[PDB]
Amino acid sequence: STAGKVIKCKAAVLWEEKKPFSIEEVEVAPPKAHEVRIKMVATGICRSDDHVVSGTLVTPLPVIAGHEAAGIVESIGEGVTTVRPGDKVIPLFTPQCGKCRVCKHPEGNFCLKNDLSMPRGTMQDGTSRFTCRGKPIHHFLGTSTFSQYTVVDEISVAKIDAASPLEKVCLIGCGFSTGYGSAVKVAKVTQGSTCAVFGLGGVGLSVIMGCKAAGAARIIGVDINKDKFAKAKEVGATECVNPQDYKKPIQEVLTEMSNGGVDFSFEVIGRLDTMVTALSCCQEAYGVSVIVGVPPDSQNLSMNPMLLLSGRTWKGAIFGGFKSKDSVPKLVADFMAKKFALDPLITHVLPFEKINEGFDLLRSGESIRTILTF
Amino acid sequence: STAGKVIKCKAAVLWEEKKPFSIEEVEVAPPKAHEVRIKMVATGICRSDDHVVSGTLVTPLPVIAGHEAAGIVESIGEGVTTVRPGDKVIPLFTPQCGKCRVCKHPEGNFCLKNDLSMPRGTMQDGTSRFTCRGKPIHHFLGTSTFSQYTVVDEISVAKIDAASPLEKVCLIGCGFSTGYGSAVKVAKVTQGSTCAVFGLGGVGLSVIMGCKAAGAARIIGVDINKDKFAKAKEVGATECVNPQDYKKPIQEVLTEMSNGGVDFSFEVIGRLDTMVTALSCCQEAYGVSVIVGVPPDSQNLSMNPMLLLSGRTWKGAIFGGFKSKDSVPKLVADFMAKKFALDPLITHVLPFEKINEGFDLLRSGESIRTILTF
Ligand SMILES: NC(=O)c1ccc[n+]([C@@H]2O[C@H](COP(=O)([O-])OP(=O)(O)OC[C@H]3O[C@@H](n4cnc5c(N)ncnc54)[C@H](O)[C@@H]3O)[C@@H](O)[C@H]2O)c1
Ligand SMILES: NC(=O)c1ccc[n+]([C@@H]2O[C@H](COP(=O)([O-])OP(=O)(O)OC[C@H]3O[C@@H](n4cnc5c(N)ncnc54)[C@H](O)[C@@H]3O)[C@@H](O)[C@H]2O)c1
Repeated sequence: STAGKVIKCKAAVLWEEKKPFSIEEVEVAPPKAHEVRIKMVATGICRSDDHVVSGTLVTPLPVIAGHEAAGIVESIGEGVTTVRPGDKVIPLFTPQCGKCRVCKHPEGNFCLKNDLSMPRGTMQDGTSRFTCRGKPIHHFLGTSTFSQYTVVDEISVAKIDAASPLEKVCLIGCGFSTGYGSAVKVAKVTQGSTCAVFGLGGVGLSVIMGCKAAGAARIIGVDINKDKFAKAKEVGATECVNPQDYKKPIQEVLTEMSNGGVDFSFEVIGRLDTMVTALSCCQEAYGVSVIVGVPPDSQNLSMNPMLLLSGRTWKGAIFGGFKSKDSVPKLVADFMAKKFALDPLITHVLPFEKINEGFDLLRSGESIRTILTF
Repeated sequence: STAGKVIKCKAAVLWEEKKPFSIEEVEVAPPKAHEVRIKMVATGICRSDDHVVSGTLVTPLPVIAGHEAAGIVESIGEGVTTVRPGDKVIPLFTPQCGKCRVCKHPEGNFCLKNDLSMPRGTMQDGTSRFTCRGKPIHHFLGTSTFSQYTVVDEISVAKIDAASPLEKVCLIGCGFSTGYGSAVKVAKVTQGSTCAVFGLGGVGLSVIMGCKAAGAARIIGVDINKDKFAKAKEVGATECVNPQDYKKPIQEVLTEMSNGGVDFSFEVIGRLDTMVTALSCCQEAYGVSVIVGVPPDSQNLSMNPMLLLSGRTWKGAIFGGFKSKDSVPKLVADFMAKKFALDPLITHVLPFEKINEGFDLLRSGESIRTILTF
């Protein structure tokens, strides 16, 4: 038994930007009141974890990154009521405290307890559960899933089906739910509509799944890597375009293709210029454009407000608009009943020890999701 | 008798930017097929008319401006079926052709036959019905209401109640409908919400009327001219703030006052900086901001897309989102049935000959709407 004791285990520590992860021993403290210690089973490699390495997404270093994962509860702190030792669980990078104005709002999901807007890299109490080489190490979004064991606040974990396959449902912790919800919840795509999806990685493929589920007649995938097109078509794209093949800006191309602009567009990359292009390719009077990609830290975009004055709607969202703790168990149940597929997103499987190879695969263009197993 | 003949009458011509209007004789051609010639009875002075004078809003010069008006049909061209000589009518600066993809959409109103996006200053057939001192003169938004007589395309006129008071219902042609619709149709303000309204002229006052009719609990008016506050409170504002009274940026003040951000905000001025402030002051996870003011020609705003990623919605609209020809007669009928008031908007009534005095009243801060009577 390890309950009440420090655990020594392996983790992937990031000591410096623009360097490989270091796989080495860390010390993981036992959970305090209203905290949960989790044995990790599987974790996905998402572009947002890479953004921590590149300095795109700023959070304090040194850090244990990872936010898309699933595992098994090892122990619970005083007062925990919503999970027990042995339960299967998904960590929630967006918490659901249930008590703030956002949690109480029908449409709100970006709980005020989040660590994303002004990242601190701690537990809710302002302290760390991790030591490495005798030094404190920061958490990431209250999750820190690149470790054999992590500690999370109770508002940042959801219990899931005991029969769930953790090497697949790890993707419900971020990329699948984000893209799917961006289409069906945030945009509210309509039957018979025309959609344009910018970026065909794991998150953009999940947006396509949601647009198909909503009954779109046309789903136009957009990527500068034409090797992404075959899988985009398998999951529902009706056509794909590469901006580098055209002499005109792709907003003009897409306006022509859609006979005056698309109904719904999605930016699923993280670039200023494609956020403005995606806006402008939606129909000027009634179009909707959703920003999903994470922008470069502290950088502003330039746009003409006449794009909005004619009637366009521009919005963004975290985690597909889903209230996290309510939604994750229901999404897992839907997956168990075959309402959506996760296999199309999983291109590579590696042991956790080969994390750096998994990041190489993402950076080269060759992977969608690599799943790491502990 | 004038039917079929050229009419010589008085108009206010703008020969070049940054000059007073010239009140002098013009010649008005008879209506061609599918056109309507109107005897003007009353026209309002809107800030958009002033933006033509200042070069804020680019349209071809020389021009007959004016777009917020009411009059009586003098004659009709071949093929007109929707109005007849003697009818009371309002000019529609946004047409409703009924045949384009925007008119057929349930939520679109910015008809593709409009002359706002790329102004040419003519009738639909690409020609002008006006001459002055032997020179052709441009039309403005297919209306040109600063003239004793104008000619409009059939898609740019609506028939209204024969008993309506034209000196009041002229405001349904632009400023009332726009502000009121921006609240009740575009934002869809909810019962119990907190709203912030930037700019307390005729259009912003009409936004306040709409927020109050929608049941908002709190309506915060924002203006640098404190003389605007008393009337804003009479029509529904619960509090007013002047940015110049505060050491901190007003987005921070309004976030504090609303215990974390407002539900709905409206930019009703036309400035890049207040568009970004208005978006920022709405709650980051579920807030909605609507741009109503007309921006400076060709200028781009700068903003951080993280304002949208957290969950805000940003939109704009023309004419309050109302389909123009369907809506204008219904709004007149609703005024006749006492469903809303127009008198709070009207501070001055002058003969048409005093047009320049009316614009100097607007520019000095001393008026809301001046109504000019022919
Ligand atoms: N809003 C949220 O809650 C949330 C959650 C998930 C991920 N993210 C963000 O979503 C984005 C996508 O994540 P992912 O894991 O799918 O990433 P990814 O890198 O696998 O996919 C991005 C795709 O964009 C393409 N691309 C790059 N530059 C392009 C350009 N100029 N034009 C067109 N295509 C271009 C790439 O070739 C790639 O296929 C990232 O920015 C990530 O940080 C946001
Ligand atoms: N979208 C549409 O269809 C539509 C229709 C109506 C008019 N317009 C636009 O709406 C806007 C308002 O028109 P109006 O006739 O009510 O104008 P107005 O000038 O009477 O009112 C604008 C108000 O803004 C205030 N103001 C100016 N600068 C400010 C600042 N920096 N901060 C705070 N307050 C400030 C003024 O003191 C004034 O009371 C104009 O830009 C006009 O062109 C748009």
